Amino acid sequence: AAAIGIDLGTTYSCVGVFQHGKVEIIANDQGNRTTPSYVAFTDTERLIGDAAKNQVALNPQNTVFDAKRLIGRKFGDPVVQSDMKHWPFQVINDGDKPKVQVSYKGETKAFYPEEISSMVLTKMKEIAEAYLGYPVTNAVITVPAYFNDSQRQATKDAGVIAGLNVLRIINEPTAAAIAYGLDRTGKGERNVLIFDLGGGTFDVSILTIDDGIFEVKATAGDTHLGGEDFDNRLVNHFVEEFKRKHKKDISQNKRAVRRLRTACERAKRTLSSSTQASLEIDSLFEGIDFYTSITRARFEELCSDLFRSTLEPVEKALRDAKLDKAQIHDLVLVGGSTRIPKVQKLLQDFFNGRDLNKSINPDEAVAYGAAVQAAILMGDKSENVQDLLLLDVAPLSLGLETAGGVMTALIKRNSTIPTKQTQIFTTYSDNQPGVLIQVYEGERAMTKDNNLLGRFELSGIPPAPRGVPQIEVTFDIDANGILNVTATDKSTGKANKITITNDKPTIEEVD
Amino acid sequence: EVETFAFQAEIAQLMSLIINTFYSNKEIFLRELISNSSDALDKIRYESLTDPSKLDSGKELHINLIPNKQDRTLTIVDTGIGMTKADLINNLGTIAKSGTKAFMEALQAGADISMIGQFGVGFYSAYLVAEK
Amino acid sequence: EVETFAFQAEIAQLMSLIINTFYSNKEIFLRELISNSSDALDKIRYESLTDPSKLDSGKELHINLIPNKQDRTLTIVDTGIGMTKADLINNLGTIAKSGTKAFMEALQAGADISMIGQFGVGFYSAYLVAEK
Ligand SMILES: Nc1ncnc2c1ncn2[C@@H]1O[C@H](COP(=O)(O)OP(=O)(O)O)[C@@H](O)[C@H]1O
Repeated sequence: AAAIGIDLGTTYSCVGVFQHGKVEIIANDQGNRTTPSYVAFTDTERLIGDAAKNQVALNPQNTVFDAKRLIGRKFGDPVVQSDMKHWPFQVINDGDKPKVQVSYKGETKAFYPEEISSMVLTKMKEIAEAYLGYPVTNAVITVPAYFNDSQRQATKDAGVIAGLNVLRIINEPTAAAIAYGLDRTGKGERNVLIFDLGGGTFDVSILTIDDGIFEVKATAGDTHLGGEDFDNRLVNHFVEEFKRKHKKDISQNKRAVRRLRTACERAKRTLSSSTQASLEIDSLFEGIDFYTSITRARFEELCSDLFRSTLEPVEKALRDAKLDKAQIHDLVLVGGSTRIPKVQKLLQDFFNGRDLNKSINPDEAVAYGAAVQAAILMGDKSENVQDLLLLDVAPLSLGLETAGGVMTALIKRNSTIPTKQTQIFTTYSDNQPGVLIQVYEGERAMTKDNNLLGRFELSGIPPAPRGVPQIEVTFDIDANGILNVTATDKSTGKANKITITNDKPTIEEVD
Repeated sequence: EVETFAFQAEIAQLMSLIINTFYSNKEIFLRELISNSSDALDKIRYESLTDPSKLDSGKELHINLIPNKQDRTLTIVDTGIGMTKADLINNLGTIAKSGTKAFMEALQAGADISMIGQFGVGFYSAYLVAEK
Repeated sequence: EVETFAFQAEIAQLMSLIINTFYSNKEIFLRELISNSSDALDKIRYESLTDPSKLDSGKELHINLIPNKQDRTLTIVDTGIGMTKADLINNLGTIAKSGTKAFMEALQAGADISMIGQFGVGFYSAYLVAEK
């Protein structure tokens, strides 16, 4: 039972566990891997996840969600003031630490945002535990890259309230890069652009990865751009339509609008795989059955500026990172809203047709990375490296035929693998343009008595007297015994290779 | 009425080592006591997140240092959770035997006294400079 | 028939300090065991100067070192005065009750473990390499 990582968002969250080289992303009670960052305080119990989201229209005044905007902030913080004007619940200046007042079991208790998010984390904890069949406290929680230190501590504390051992707080874009394997090494010295288009926010972050070591070069964003306003444009389409079609002003009924919005969310998600989606609500407003539709093209028109504006922070991030388009090697998507074809088309066209990394569901990639990181942090073994080195060795020395018909070993018998070993060779005779390397396995001095594994030619060698050209021959062996023998001439940079397949007295006298 | 208790052997030995071993880095004295006060302050702060009444006895969580040279003394005040009679008796609230034994083994292996806090027995370092 | 006496608290304290100190110059182990053996041999030599009958239980004055790898022990035998039951039980016949305390003060001041023989309690250094 491995450590887990939790993707703690403003509108949604997701938990995964890392094991057997992969992260298993875990479904909630209804089969949903990603569930809402909502807690509904009712007079009987607090519902968490889909259960809270499903009743926002009925109990919005007591349902608390998007705790993150308030977490780690002071009551007087302009952000706090900006968001409290948008909530159905009351935000309270309890010592400049904004609390939310909702009725729980009949009492108008003020709940601090860290406990609201711990309620969410506790639910995510329970989801992963039910799946894994084991209680789990070892965890990584992700946060936006822009979070400051009061916010990071606040996130750790929400974890502690929930009973978690917070191994670490890591950034959302780091986790995505991890999820896509950009930290597996051999992919170093690359720039990664992460496009984080979520529910209530949009962020862009440019990372540089050097063989597993990360640096963040730049960030940019729009703190109010995300799926929620794509939903609001779809809502205005349907709300104004309803009113005009029926001469009934639905916009004034918070529940009817929320039912319409829920349909907007469903239709929009459907629309992203489709070309068309519909709205079908019985008795939506004043007993009126509202049946209508949205096409993909209409959706894009409604939201045409919301989509185009996502590239403005892209240009900003590139400016801050001092990078041109050509300097981004890896294009990465984060957030369910990037599943809309228009987003993919805009980012991909912006970067001249280059393919986006869509290999992991955008809403799972962050949790995925957190889970991988949680597993290494709980104890630093992650399908490597010491077992590979101690269990698998080169069973026979590995080397090459050299002049004289003899074998020169570069990898010694029973040496641990994976490993890379080298030696310097020159052409045997004078003024040759290249060399012939015969790769062998075995313990005999002569090559005629060894196992020929394969042969290759190293070209690009300036002719010079014997012993002058400097050729480095490398025996590069992986964990499974596969051998790659390469060679290069250090004076020209030219190289070639062969792939070898796997087997698996006087002093006592006087005068 | 004053109750007298024995120290558990692992710590009776630890305190002897602190006093009699010639450790030069006496400054860890203050470092460890301040650090331990921080832990106590967090214990309340975390409980106050689900049970705010823990702060009803005093909302301020802080560390005070107050020297009084004329009495050869320094007071360190931890406004954190504190200890009940039972915790004071039970090794000032720690797992003294497992922590200290592992530490003594670490010391036998060449560990410095500065590592005492890494075993959760950091407060016994008070005797580096304290008479009492 | 095993009679238990237990140890003087101050010497028990020194043994704990020796055992738990990271001391590398363990060669003092044999130095002190030999020195003490020598002292026993000189004391009998002096007794024989006024009372020669003390040599009729053996005359030769020597030290025998016999390593026993198969037992994981080292045997050191001296043919000196020996110890009475009383000396053996009274903290091994030395004034350990004085010497270990004085040594510990020296250790508090920065003295080395190798100075233990200067306090007449050199044989407790056995525990640097011995468990028993
Ligand atoms: N196929 C889709 N098309 C359009 N929007 C989607 C799709 N799938 C998910 N979404 C939206 O993505 C959002 C999920 O955001 P996520 O990145 O998980 O959370 P957060 O923004 O809180 O970090 C929701 O607002 C949801 O409606």
